[PDB]
Amino acid sequence: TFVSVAPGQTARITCGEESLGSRSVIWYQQRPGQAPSLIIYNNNDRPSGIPDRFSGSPGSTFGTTATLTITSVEAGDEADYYCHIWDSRRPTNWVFGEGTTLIVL
Amino acid sequence: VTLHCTNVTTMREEMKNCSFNTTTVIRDKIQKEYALF
Amino acid sequence: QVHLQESGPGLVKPSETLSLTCNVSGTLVRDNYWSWIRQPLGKQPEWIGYVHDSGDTNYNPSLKSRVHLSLDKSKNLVSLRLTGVTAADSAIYYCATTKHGRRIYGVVAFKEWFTYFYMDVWGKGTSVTVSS
Ligand SMILES: *[C@@H]1O[C@H](CO)[C@@H](O[C@@H]2O[C@H](CO)[C@@H](O[C@@H]3O[C@H](CO[C@H]4O[C@H](CO)[C@@H](O)[C@H](O)[C@@H]4O)[C@@H](O)[C@H](O[C@H]4O[C@H](CO)[C@@H](O)[C@H](O)[C@@H]4O[C@H]4O[C@H](CO)[C@@H](O)[C@H](O)[C@@H]4O)[C@@H]3O)[C@H](O)[C@H]2NC(C)=O)[C@H](O)[C@H]1NC(C)=O
Ligand SMILES: *[C@@H]1O[C@H](CO)[C@@H](O[C@@H]2O[C@H](CO)[C@@H](O[C@@H]3O[C@H](CO)[C@@H](O)[C@H](O)[C@@H]3O)[C@H](O)[C@H]2NC(C)=O)[C@H](O)[C@H]1NC(C)=O
Ligand SMILES: *[C@@H]1O[C@H](CO)[C@@H](O)[C@H](O)[C@H]1NC(C)=O
Repeated sequence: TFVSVAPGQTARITCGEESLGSRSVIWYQQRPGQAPSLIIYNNNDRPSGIPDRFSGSPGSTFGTTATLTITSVEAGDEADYYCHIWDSRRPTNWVFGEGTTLIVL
Repeated sequence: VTLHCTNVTTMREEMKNCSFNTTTVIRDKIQKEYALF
Repeated sequence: QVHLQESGPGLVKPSETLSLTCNVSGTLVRDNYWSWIRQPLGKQPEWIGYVHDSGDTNYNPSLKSRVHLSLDKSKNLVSLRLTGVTAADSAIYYCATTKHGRRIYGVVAFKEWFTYFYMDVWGKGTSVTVSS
């Protein structure tokens, strides 16, 4: 679950299972030796303190998989990214998905 | 025929995903198909 | 600027009623919802759940055996207690606040909505390990 992208290029992260029903995806990041934080707090809504560079897919998809698109990779993106699905089909899942570690050369 | 018929493994409320033990198309060799009701 | 302090003896004997404490910073416990996160070393984090006074005392459905959460309004402290610690409990814990979120996808009177929670802030945490 390791993704290698050169700086300044585009990156795609795939997380979650097939889209049986609707989702409200929450994106989290883990820093080595530092407390986590938040990036996206809804399907597409974002909090303050971050520009509109980050993008995500809406929750009105059926049969697809949640994906994250990152462009213009910088040195500050070297962190482990985690996805948290919120499906109306299955109960609330308390275990996060396969964390993808982003490494920049 | 009596349906070996159980809960739903999610679909919910009145949906009761269920089995048949049908009669097959070759007039023999019953196959255990299933469908919703 | 938000900071918090934790505690712990460091070394915990097996089969001991371990207790953990977490304090607050400015915000009172009455008008805020707290959550606990357990992360094994080097693996994905695991969500214990959320606890709040006056009814909202839901625990982790998977474990639902020895978890016990209590609150102290006078001391503004929240305590987490486990009975019968095992060898697999060595993990970093995090006590942090959470924020609600609503989405509706059906009829207003037929319960087509689920509340989703996101943690705006995360705690510093303390290391807990079990040995002999
Ligand atoms: C018969 O009568 C019943 C009532 O008696 C009526 O039920 C209504 O059903 C509709 C179905 O569309 C419900 O509308 C949904 O409502 C919620 C909440 O909307 C809020 O926000 C709007 C302003 O934006 C306010 O006007 C409203 O009052 C609420 O505050 C939303 O969940 C729905 O819209 C979202 O989902 C849609 C479907 O996925 C998306 O297409 C849309 O973009 C909306 O956002 C979604 O996508 C976004 C993409 O960026 C994403 O950011 C969001 O998070 C989200 O995923 C939708 O409007 C309505 O609430 C019901 N009524 C009541 C009282 O609750 C029936 O429609 C009516 N007719 C029939 C034929 O039965
Ligand atoms: C369609 O009808 C047939 C009728 O034969 C059903 O076959 C039955 O299948 C079950 C298991 O699903 C068998 O039970 C097991 O059998 C043996 C002992 O005979 C043993 O492994 C276990 O102790 C258990 O009893 C059963 O024997 C078998 N036969 C009968 C007569 O019941 C089949 O399950 C039906 N299919 C559906 C989808 O309902
Ligand atoms: C299982 O079946 C019983 C009996 O019909 C029903 O009351 C109950 O809701 C079902 N449970 C689930 C989880 O589907």
